[PDB]
Amino acid sequence: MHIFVKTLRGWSITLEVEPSDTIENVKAKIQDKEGIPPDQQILIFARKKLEDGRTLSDYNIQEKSSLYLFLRL
Amino acid sequence: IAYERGFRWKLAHFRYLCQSNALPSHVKINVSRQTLFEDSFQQIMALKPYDLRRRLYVIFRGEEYGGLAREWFFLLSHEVLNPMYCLFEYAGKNNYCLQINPASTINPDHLSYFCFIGRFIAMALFHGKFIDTGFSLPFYKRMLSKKLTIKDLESIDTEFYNSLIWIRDNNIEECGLEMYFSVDMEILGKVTSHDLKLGGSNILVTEENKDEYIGLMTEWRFSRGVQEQTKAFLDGFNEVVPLQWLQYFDEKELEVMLCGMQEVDLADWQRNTVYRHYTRNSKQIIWFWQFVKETDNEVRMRLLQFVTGTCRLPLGGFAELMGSNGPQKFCIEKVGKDTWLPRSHTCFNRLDLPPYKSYEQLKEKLLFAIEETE
Repeated sequence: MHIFVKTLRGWSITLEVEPSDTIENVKAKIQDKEGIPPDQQILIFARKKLEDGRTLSDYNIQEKSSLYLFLRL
Repeated sequence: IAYERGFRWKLAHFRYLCQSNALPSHVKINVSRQTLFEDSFQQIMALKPYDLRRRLYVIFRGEEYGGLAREWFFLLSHEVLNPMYCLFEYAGKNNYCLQINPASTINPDHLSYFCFIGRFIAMALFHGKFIDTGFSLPFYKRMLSKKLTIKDLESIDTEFYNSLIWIRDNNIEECGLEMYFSVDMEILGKVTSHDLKLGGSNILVTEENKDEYIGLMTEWRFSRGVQEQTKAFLDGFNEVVPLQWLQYFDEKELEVMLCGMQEVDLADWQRNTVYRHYTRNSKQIIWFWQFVKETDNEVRMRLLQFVTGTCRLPLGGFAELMGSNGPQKFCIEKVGKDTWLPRSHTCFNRLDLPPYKSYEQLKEKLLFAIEETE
């Protein structure tokens, strides 16, 4: 299962994930690929902010679903 | 149930403009069935634009009625808008919705092709021939130079829209967001930067540039990577049919003008509609289908455009209705109070129908929403 992580800034990435994966796992993969510490990341999906501890399945995030990433100063 | 917008009046005046500016004699279009795009491109572009207002004379080489002028408009429309050729692309999955491809620059002469497509579409309208374009209502709003709105945005890029809404509703300063008035765009691997404001690396604050930011992102998103293509299209069009002539119409009327009327089958529609927080036994749903029953096809089409973003039905009826996320049947969801007006999300083919208190109230509210909106 793939998910896009997009930014309003305009850059994007693709992530391979598991429906069972938690938001903190996702933010980890983002750190792995992008170098962004998960403490600075904010993920949203369909107008809802995503909390660590919840899985990608608690939101019906599926194949080619697009999350938006916001960065913290 | 009827509602006149003055559409017959508008159509009659637009047709009279075209016919009263018809030119004598003909243009000859000589093509091969297997080289239709290229043959038509070359011949139409070598002609003066006003020649296209002469009567049209099409020849399929090696064969033998306009008539097959109709066949030409049909076959050529489906070919020039085929994503195979990198000029247009499907919007979300497919939806029978087509939009300009930002990566059309892959062909160094793409602007010559968009000029030709503009001419060709204008020719169809001028000659009263219908086309199966998949142009979105926001694309038509652009042809009419009408303001593009944030709801228009939801129809074009749902997640982008959702992200702007989240910004709008939440305190970005408490979250500590770092965002600037600039946006990058990657096309065919090339990144170009665009300041939304002079010197745009310049921070978004809860207020009130976040509202200003949101509106700048909205305006920027509609023409993202397609400004030159869109200008070339509009210029070619305007050469044949002045865009000013279209000002009789709104974007939904324009869509009907171009693509034609369809007969909407009530039974097929009702059988393929799904509900959220309603059932077929909700009195608002019973009223809804009674409404659809009493209403003529022109009001049905305008209701279809409201909820799905087009007057055109897929081959295979409502059972094959597509949404910008894949197959999505017509959906009616209960929201809000009897006070509210109806709303829609065209990307999901979803009508938000408030729990109205009477049949008459539902009829009046719904007619207002589909005839006086978007």
